[PDB]
Amino acid sequence: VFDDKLLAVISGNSIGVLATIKHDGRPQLSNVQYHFDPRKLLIQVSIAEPRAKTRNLRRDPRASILVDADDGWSYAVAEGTAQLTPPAAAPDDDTVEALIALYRNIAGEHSDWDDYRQAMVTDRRVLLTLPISHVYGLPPGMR
Amino acid sequence: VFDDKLLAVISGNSIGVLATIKHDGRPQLSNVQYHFDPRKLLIQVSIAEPRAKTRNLRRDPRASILVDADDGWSYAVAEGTAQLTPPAAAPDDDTVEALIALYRNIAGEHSDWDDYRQAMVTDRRVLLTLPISHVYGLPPGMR
Ligand SMILES: Cc1ncc(COP(=O)(O)O)c(C=O)c1O
Repeated sequence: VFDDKLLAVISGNSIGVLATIKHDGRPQLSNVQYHFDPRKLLIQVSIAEPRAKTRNLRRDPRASILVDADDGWSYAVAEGTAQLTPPAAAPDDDTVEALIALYRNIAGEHSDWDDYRQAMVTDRRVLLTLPISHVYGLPPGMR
Repeated sequence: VFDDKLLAVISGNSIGVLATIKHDGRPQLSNVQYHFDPRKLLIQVSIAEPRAKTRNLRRDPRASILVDADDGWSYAVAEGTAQLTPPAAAPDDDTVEALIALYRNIAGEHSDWDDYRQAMVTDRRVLLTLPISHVYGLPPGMR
């Protein structure tokens, strides 16, 4: 079905344009690295608490991510309500463990997990989980 | 004062992600072709007259466009208040004339202007002009 075409676009990439909503209601656009989980139809991204986009999501969790197909013109957009973990506070907390799982999914096995753990805490990292509630766009064959 | 490095990114591309505001407050995203006037500092795109949730653009013209650089992660986002022409309604009205100029600036001389004119009318095409008010993003470096 049509949605399968859109999900295939999301599954075939690891970068997308995240749209969050500013205090004044205007959209803010950022490019982000992500991992798509086909099991639960989720898009997971690592963000830092001090960033404007993160502050936007804290006030209004509604988010959208546009992903390009392999032709660089056709695309799919995932719409949903973001679920954020609290920022990493201690090297061994649940947020850090969740970020370790993400790193493995996106980059592979880190060389020094202790260094990674420390960095997540230092940068107040947060795991953004975006369950896809709706998808739209113009997938290959439609452009 | 905008970052010349970011303006250069916009000048070196012809497509980007357009973001407008839907009735429920969520952004509507799409991949579009654009023309950038580096002196007047404005970006122009052609869109079909918005309908349904997207029609809100008619009462809240705030818009942004993200443009990808040619390196790993760099990008520029142009933000402004869009100005829209009425939708094309006649093959020779002022709107179609404006869209012909846009096509020339973006792609050049068209092979069959008569085909182009009817296409604009059939798609109720609107020329969206975005005077750049703010530019943000991650500028690329030496490469
Ligand atoms: C608000 C904001 N802060 C920071 C960044 C840089 O990314 P990171 O925090 O993962 O280093 C971005 C990238 O798009 C951003 O939009």
